[PDB]
Order: sequence, then structure tokens, then C-alpha cells
Amino acid sequence: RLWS
Amino acid sequence: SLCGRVFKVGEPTYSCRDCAVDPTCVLCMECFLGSIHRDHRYRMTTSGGGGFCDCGDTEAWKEGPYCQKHE
Ligand SMILES: [Zn+2]
Ligand SMILES: [Zn+2]
Ligand SMILES: [Zn+2]
Repeated sequence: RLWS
Repeated sequence: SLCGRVFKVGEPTYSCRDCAVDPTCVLCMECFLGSIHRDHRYRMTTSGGGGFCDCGDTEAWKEGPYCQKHE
């Protein structure tokens, strides 16, 4: 998953 | 046998707009171009670093959860  | 890549700074990242379960789901370039999603609508970003490839997470993709390398 994207890091945010 | 699976991907598990952690994105590096500057690395191209892809999401399939058609198949992603949600907008956090993404693939590294190796997995994207080796998957069905290369022929779908996609969103490409340049990674800031961190985060990971979702190839093989059968709950991240409504179709094509793996690429040809990791199937
Ligand atoms: Zn990958
Ligand atoms: Zn893969
Ligand atoms: Zn797709």
C-alpha cells in the first residue's frame, strides 16, 4: 500500500 | 516467491483504477507491467519512498491479484  | 518490494525514493508506482479495491492499492513497475493491469486504466506516480507493492494481496485487487513473476 502507499505510505501516507 | 512473492514481491514484497518496499518502494525507494523516485521509484515509479502504479495503481489500476479499474481493479484496485481502494486508492491505497499499488504495484511496483515489475509487477504492474507483468500483470493484466498494463492494459487497464492506471495512475502512475513517482514514489516519495516507503510503502510497498501489493502484488499477491488477493484482497487488494478485484481481478489480477498477481503478476506473471509471482503467480
Ligand atoms: Zn511488486
Ligand atoms: Zn508481482
Ligand atoms: Zn486492472
